[PDB]
Amino acid sequence: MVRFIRQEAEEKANEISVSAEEEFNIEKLQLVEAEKKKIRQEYERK
Amino acid sequence: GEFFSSALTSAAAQQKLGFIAGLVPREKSMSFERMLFRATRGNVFLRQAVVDEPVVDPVSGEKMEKNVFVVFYSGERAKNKILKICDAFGANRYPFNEEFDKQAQAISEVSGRL
Amino acid sequence: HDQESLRSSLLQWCYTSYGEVFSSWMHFCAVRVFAESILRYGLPPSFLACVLAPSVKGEKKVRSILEELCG
Amino acid sequence: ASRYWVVSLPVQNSAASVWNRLQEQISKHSFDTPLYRFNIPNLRVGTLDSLLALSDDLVKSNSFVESVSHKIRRQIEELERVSGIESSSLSVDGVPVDTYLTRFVWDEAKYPTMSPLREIVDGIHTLVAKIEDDLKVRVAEYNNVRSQLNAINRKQSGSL
Amino acid sequence: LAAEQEAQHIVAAARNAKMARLRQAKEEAEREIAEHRAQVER
Repeated sequence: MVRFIRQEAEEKANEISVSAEEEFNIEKLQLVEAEKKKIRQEYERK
Repeated sequence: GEFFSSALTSAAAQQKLGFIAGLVPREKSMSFERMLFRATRGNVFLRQAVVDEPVVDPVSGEKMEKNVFVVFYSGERAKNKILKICDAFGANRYPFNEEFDKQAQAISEVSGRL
Repeated sequence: HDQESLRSSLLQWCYTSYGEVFSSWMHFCAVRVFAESILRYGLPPSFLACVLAPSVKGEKKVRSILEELCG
Repeated sequence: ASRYWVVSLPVQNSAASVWNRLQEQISKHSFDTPLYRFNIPNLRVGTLDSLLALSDDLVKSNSFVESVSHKIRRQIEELERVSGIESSSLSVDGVPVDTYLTRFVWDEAKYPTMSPLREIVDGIHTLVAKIEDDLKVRVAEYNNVRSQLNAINRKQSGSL
Repeated sequence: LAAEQEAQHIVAAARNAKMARLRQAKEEAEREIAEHRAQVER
């Protein structure tokens, strides 16, 4: 009854947190790509 | 407020849930158990009165065996049917605060206003 | 002749679609088993009911046996 | 045809002599009851709100199943030439009525996703709706053929 | 009850601590960017 509801709530929270962490990692990869691009631009300017 | 110590203990013994505060007449015992089996599913706990005194209707002072009760809803999806069941009960239903002291104070204030 | 063939060949495809619909109904019954399990037991799907087309006496005997969980 | 006739009992509420006796060795053998079943649980189940939503949608699922059954029993049989598909030919989930009703193997990846069934049930319902739409298209084609039937030959045989 | 404790701060704690994983991702992103910048400058 309530224990099964407890497992579902924890499982949903765990999956959501993992998905958010993966999305943050992807966003970080995009951020480092943008930083590398701007570093290349400034190096070319120099 | 009486259920704040009775229904809470019943839920603790039986154990996110909704509040099914409201009313259920003395003749609503069958509908509370035989009916609404899909929503309640037998895992919920409830505390109900036996209409010890004739409770006046929300818009009528004639009163009847309109016992008031507070239960737990098995989520919003089940609370949708729980609200319909409570409306079908048609007793003196009014939500109250979760705290026992706050519910008792609200009852006293409503009685004084009456 | 074309109408008869459609009732015999195109409607043969209709009968095949009816068999596919029977498969879909079997899947629906499988889902309903877990639905009943969730309704009258814990969340995880686990059922011990049965599906058939018995006589009145057999259904009455099954109901007498299962009266511990009567509706 | 025949509407739904499945019993309702969870794993903890088996009506047989034993909890695992529902499949076989039950008292139903003495009464010659054709009841049979086999477990096939999904990967995971939804929450209490998800369970209530699935229970609510079960009414629509049953209505769609009844519509499909009525279409299959009416359109095919009325043509007087489409009812040749027997139980083995119309086997549910690849198994005849003897074995299809004795197991829930239809819960594999064909109609559902072998996953939390909260949306898999809706997906399987949509697939069944598509199948019923194909059956209705076939019925409409049969109706147009019957319109092609009873053609100009329905008039008099000449000199009339 | 048990269900109330399950729906209590137990899950919100992880929901807020996901910010720690986000901060770790930002930190590793900054470290990688700094390493690349140092390499290209060299």
